[PDB]
Amino acid sequence: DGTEKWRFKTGKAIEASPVIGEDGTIYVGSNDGHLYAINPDGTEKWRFKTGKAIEASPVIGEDGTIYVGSNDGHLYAINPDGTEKWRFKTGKAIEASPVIGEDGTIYVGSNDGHLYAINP
Amino acid sequence: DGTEKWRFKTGKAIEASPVIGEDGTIYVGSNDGHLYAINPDGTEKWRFKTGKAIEASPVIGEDGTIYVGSNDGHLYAINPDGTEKWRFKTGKAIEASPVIGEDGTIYVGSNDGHLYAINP
Amino acid sequence: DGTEKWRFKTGKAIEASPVIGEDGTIYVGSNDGHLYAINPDGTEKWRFKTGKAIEASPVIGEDGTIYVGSNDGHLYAINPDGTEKWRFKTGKAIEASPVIGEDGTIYVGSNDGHLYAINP
Repeated sequence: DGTEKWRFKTGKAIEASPVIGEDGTIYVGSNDGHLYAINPDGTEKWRFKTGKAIEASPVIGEDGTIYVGSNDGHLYAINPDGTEKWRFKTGKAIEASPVIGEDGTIYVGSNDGHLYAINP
Repeated sequence: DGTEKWRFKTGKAIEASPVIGEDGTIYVGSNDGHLYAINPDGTEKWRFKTGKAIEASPVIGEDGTIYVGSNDGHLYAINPDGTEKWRFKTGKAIEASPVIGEDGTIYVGSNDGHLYAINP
Repeated sequence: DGTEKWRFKTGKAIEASPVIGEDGTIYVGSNDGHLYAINPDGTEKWRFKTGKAIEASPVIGEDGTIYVGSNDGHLYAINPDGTEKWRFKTGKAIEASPVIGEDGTIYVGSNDGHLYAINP
């Protein structure tokens, strides 16, 4: 078929693939610095502002927390309702997706040269 | 061991990982703008031309359709036999792989800032 | 919680996601040219030197071998103990992760424009 079901506008280029949660919500970062949560019907569930572009896909944790790195150097942990659970500061931009260990530890590399292991 | 089984030429740099189909076919996009379907013995099954470089890996749907974004701005849906199923225009280059939802909807972000949801 | 469990210093930016192996070891490539194997407690298990930045995530085979491409043009197969199993030369930088077929063949694209199939 190949027809448009909908389009959803962000402010700048979307450089990484979206991620779909179990409840169908689609998550996508934008170069406009926001993480968007989009309902299956194309309406905005919420958006979360980081300070600079989001270059890599978000990752969804076992408990539903959404993790995303920003060019503002922080790794963000976002609750399913769109409020910030926490943010973790690294020295430079985070250009790749975090990885979650089986025991819940969040691993993320930074342009500051370190691999960080973070408690969930 | 580590010896070469074969090598397959494309015109320019290959910037994303190949993807392997159920039948063993290896799919890979090239900066020469073509999507290549390569047999396990390294001969070309087919190639599909897009207008500009392909920067992200293709994605294979459950029915075997091969989806690939192009810097020419279109998302291409290609049948296993190399014929075009459809192509979907966005405003600018598609730099990341599409993602397929459970109901089959295809999601793809574009450098034009939109997330597109496309009916398969 | 959101506090640092530990951090691990490499010489330059880490551009790709880390990869957790089947024994829990964390593997990550650095722009300083090394692949690092990091224990869960944050101590270095070993590091493996390539000639130039590693831009993509390593891939781990079912037998424990770790594969990683380098901007020095080589694909490296590394044993779990950090010794080189073999090294495979391509003409130019390898910018994306390899992929392993069901028969064990290693597939990898290169900036020299070829898709290589390598015997394991």
